[PDB]
Amino acid sequence: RNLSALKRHRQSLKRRLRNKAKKSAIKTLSKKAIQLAQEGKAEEALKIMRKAESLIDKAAKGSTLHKNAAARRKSRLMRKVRQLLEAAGAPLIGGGLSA
Amino acid sequence: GRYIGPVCRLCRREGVKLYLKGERCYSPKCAMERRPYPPGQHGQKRARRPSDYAVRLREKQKLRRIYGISERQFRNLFEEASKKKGVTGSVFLGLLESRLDNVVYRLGFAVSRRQARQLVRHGHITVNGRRVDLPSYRVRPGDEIAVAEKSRNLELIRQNLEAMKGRKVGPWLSLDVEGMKGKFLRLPDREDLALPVNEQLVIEFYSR
Amino acid sequence: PKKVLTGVVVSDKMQKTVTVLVERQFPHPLYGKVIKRSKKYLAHDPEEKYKLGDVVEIIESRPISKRKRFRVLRLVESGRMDLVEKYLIRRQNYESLSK
Amino acid sequence: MVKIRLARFGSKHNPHYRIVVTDARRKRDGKYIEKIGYYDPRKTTPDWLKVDVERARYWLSVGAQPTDTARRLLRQAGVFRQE
Amino acid sequence: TAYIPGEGHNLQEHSVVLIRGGRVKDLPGVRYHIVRGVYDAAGVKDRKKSRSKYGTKKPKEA
RNA sequence: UGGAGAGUUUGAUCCUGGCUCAGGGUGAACGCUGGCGGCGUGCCUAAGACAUGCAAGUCGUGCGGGCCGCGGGGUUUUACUCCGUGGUCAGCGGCGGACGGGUGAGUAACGCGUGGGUGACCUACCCGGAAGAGGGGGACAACCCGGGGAAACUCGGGCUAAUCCCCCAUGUGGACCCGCCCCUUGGGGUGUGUCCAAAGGGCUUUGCCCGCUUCCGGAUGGGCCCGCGUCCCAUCAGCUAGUUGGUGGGGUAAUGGCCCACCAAGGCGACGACGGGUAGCCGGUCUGAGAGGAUGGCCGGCCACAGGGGCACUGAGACACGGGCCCCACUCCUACGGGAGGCAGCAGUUAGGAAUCUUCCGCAAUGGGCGCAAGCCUGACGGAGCGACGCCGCUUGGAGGAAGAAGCCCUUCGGGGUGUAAACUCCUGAACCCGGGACGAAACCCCCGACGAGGGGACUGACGGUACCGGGGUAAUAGCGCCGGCCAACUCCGUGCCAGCAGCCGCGGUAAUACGGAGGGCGCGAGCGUUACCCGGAUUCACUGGGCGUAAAGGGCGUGUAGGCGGCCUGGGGCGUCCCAUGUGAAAGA
Ligand SMILES: [Mg+2]
Ligand SMILES: [Mg+2]
Ligand SMILES: [Mg+2]
Ligand SMILES: [Mg+2]
Ligand SMILES: [Mg+2]
Ligand SMILES: [Mg+2]
Ligand SMILES: [Mg+2]
Ligand SMILES: [Mg+2]
Ligand SMILES: [Mg+2]
Ligand SMILES: [Mg+2]
Ligand SMILES: [Mg+2]
Ligand SMILES: [Mg+2]
Ligand SMILES: [Mg+2]
Ligand SMILES: [Mg+2]
Ligand SMILES: [Mg+2]
Ligand SMILES: [Mg+2]
Ligand SMILES: [Mg+2]
Ligand SMILES: [Mg+2]
Repeated sequence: RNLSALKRHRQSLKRRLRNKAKKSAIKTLSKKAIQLAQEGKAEEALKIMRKAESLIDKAAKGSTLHKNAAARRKSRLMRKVRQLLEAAGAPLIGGGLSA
Repeated sequence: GRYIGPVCRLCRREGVKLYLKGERCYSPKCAMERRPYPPGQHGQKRARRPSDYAVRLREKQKLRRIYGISERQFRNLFEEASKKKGVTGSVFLGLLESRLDNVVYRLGFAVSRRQARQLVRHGHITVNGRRVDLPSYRVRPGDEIAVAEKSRNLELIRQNLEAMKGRKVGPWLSLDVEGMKGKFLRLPDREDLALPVNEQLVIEFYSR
Repeated sequence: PKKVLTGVVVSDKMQKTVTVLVERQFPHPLYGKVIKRSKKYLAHDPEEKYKLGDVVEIIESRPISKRKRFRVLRLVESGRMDLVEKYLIRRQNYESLSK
Repeated sequence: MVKIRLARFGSKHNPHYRIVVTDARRKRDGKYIEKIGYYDPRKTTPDWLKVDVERARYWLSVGAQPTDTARRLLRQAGVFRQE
Repeated sequence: TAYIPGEGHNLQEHSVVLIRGGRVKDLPGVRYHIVRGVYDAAGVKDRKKSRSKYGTKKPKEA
């Protein structure tokens, strides 16, 4: 009756939560940042972007994201942050993104 | 296979003296001498003129009966000849004649081709020193065909190699009666065999 | 190599796309006659530079839409409205084949 | 990874392998990248182990692992000896 | 419908039968033969010549 | 190096023309008959349903426990069961379960084939190279406790270890925005900003072995895209709303209406859209003179599917054949509370069927997964078994033996046939029995060397006491179809449009070479016939290679669209075309 692919199942479930956590975190922060960039709040927009960047990259490390995927996430975040800001802006918290 | 059953009864029907018993089919006996007509209740009746088919059927059957070879083996042997290089008729004979059972008869280690079969098959023949018992075995130019050392002095073998002192063995072969060895030198030319068989009609048999 | 094909622009009703009709000729596999078949290709024209009648090299490309996998390479010659008229007559004749 | 290994050819009670390089994940008798030697474990002929050494070395140098049994046979034709 | 070849037979209303294919130039709409010697179709008794059609066992030469 | 035709429409003829046959072939089936071996090959139907066993695991050199057998003495020992090692058990953690194996249901499609593209991408383990492995924390099972259960086991509370999780650091390097240079679809570089690493285990230990992290390159395997090729019906002619395109997003490794907002109104179709029907596609295979036609079982490659349908998770990879969720269908256990299941893996059962095998042996080999290794696992595989299913080989005797026994058949009552066939004499010696007995197996490992090269040693065989060799040794299975013509092979009896035959012409009405039997013959022969299906013959769909006055066939006639085809001369181009080189055309097959 029994195979211990059951194990693999038990395990997939743990990782499934692990990655869910990192992923939903990455979107709440990415959203938050673009939202602040649009309000024009650039110290906190960039503040958050950095956090998001970190968490995306942290995620690239194992199975959760990888690759061009994180890079992409990052790319779109700072493409979207830098521009919303630029409409008003000045990149206050000089942190996060190239001069 | 090899038929098994009355022979100098197709020594007849083909109407032409094959040599299936070797020695008797030379006495006032191969029935070609006595009853040169087909077997059976008819046989000595008006011959109805043969269909083009029967002409060839008979020619084909003649040749085959000469070597004592199954039709499946024969057709195969023939189809091989056709694919092979140059004149299918001549080549095909050479392949028939390259057979071990027949080589052994041509050496006169045996009286008849039936006999040769039985000798080969019973371990009495050896090719290049190792013993062969496959009548169908193909003999190649340059092969020593001898009589097995243990068989060397058997009643039948001494009788048969006693008669080979005197005789000439076909040009494409060599023989060493004292030491009971033979050599297949080359493939038989179409003329080296005086066959009572127009092989060109046999090719035509298989064309249908 | 990227496949280059040449042919005429028979439609520019779309935005940044031209429909390019390519004639080609092969011997018939059995009967040997040279036959002439034709295919239409939607071709990216990002600078709406090409107009109806333009004969154009078409080049194989990174997909640009479903359907579009060919960019316009260059302009062989211009205003061949004769080849355009031909195709449209062939198309208009269909109206007279139904029930 | 990619492998140097014995592909079985010949026939029943007639093993005749090909020394072949192939993704490990192919079936044994399947498609392979390249043939390099052949091997006849019963030495029914004198030329019963052959190997193209200069190719086996290319393949070893780009990270093909050989089978134990394959290694043994490349060794035997001196793929491994270096003077 | 199906022809029952052979002199004599033993087929009746629920006899099981092997059908064969082969029509009969003579009975219209008889496209099939019955295979004698199989299921409930008996062989043909006393048959001695074309014995393997007609599903007849080789008779004993006591 | 390659090509045969014949019968049948007439009183007879020529032509037309259909029907029919001889040949080859098959995963075959059925009938009669059957001796051996070798190599192949065997559910073509119900992608119906399946009892039972086995088909995927492995690491104690990742980690902490439970249990046991020992060593070594704790109270001297059985009651507090303590250290060391070698077993086992689950658990946690890895790597594998995406390969291998099955099947052909769906699919008419970039599915496949073939050639290309990716400046639009990924690739665990393997290799080469560079630089790291420095700090800290934490939780979940196991385990104990309790509630729950008939059990499966299930919940709660608490303990805990690591190569489990998490933060911090270093940043060789890498990612990302932006600017600059080069390059030209997103390719390479560079600057500042931000953001990102890691794991320990084992030994004979200031050295080795296995692992961990980041980057670059390689190799291998992939994804996506495009040209061309890919069945029948037009009594299916119009099709289309994410539909065609754009913009901006989302998504992915990556392009893309893949998905979503918005805008535009497109896109496709007689060069056959759409629809319906059928079908997995190819290397090949069968047939054929070829061109073609048919096919795609076995073996190889690609695709699809895993009771039907949808779905995602984990992950280098899956939308997962022996993983998961839900719906549906069906079945099973049940204490009626609930549980369990998916052979198109190997065998096997059952049903359906004309019909298709052992619930076999072994991991010795080759290959695969895990492991430092020993080794474990492997119904992949190697073998054995059964089946004349197929092909190849072999036997059932050989030489002698009468103008020719007997029997049986014919008879013109002299004969003739079976028939050298038998009897009979010699000879050989399938089977048998005796003795001996393989290759396939040398590696991994061990020792010298350095755990490299190189040298030396040890183990290992399912098949198998088999193949084969040696020695003895018995005359030792033969049947099936046909004998009117095509078609090779004829007489007698029985029968009398009956019984029956039959592929076509047609045979059968009392002298039947055509029915049934006999003798005799012809053809094959452990087979011979039958039925079915494919090609041939069929130049009867005709490219090769046909036709339409009367045989079937000129549209009732114009006009004309698409299309097809296009006089003479000169030049440019070089698409067709031809040439050369070169790449590709896998292996197997030929
Ligand atoms: Mg939220
Ligand atoms: Mg008959
Ligand atoms: Mg008439
Ligand atoms: Mg039987
Ligand atoms: Mg393609
Ligand atoms: Mg986009
Ligand atoms: Mg994915
Ligand atoms: Mg189908
Ligand atoms: Mg032809
Ligand atoms: Mg099923
Ligand atoms: Mg299963
Ligand atoms: Mg049944
Ligand atoms: Mg034809
Ligand atoms: Mg005609
Ligand atoms: Mg008329
Ligand atoms: Mg007419
Ligand atoms: Mg007219
Ligand atoms: Mg015109």
